Amino acid sequence: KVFGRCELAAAMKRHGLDNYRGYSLGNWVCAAKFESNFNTQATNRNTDGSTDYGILQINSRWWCNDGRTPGSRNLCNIPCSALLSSDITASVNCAKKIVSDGNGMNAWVAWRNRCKGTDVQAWIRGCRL
Repeated sequence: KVFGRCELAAAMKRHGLDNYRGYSLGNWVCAAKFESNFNTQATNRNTDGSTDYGILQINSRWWCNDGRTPGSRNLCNIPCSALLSSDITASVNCAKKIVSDGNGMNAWVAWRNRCKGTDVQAWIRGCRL
């Protein structure tokens, strides 16, 4: 599913990400913009052979099982395919686990490099939340 910016903001809020671990909703929407272009079905292979899945490009190296990432974990206890659903529950719940792991949203390099320290509230500008 390709979410609209404001639609995704509202869903994310409904799923309790606004200000989760201190990160306002714009941070989350910004991250999703640059990780996946708001597409739930986005996937990307990394150089180590792990794969990133879904609107926040969560990696099979630590967080989900895809059966083809040797020596990986599955900390959100989910199949990676669950991160591709039009329903963002698995992605949100797994992201809450990631962002709570110690390094906050710096876990997402696209967030660090393109959202961190910017005016992220622009990403929710105009939205009925």
